[PDB]
Amino acid sequence: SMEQVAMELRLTELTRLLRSVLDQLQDKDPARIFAQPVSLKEVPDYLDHIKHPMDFATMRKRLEAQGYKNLHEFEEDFDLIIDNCMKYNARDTVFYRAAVRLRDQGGVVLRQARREVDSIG
Repeated sequence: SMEQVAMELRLTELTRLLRSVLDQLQDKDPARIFAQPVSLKEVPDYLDHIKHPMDFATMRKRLEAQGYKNLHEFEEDFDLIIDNCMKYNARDTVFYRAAVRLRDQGGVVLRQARREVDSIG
């Protein structure tokens, strides 16, 4: 149907906007702490601690399959990156601190992304 195509075009355009958001957020992680999944070879107990691991590469795979239907879903995954790190790692660590800085800086980007998603529809 033509209605299905129109919904598909909206999903495609959201995907474009989320790709630009994702790029901007990942620039706020210049150390690349959150670039890839925590390795279970290197942190074998990780899944005993963290039930839903997340990282920027995993988000990018989902994004490229047009797997985020709305901004809320995308934000959920970004918050997992931050929140998982702040649980597993202590306050005095470079990891925790990186997460706090990513959260604070990413907040700015996400605030305007929400306006754009609502604005453009």
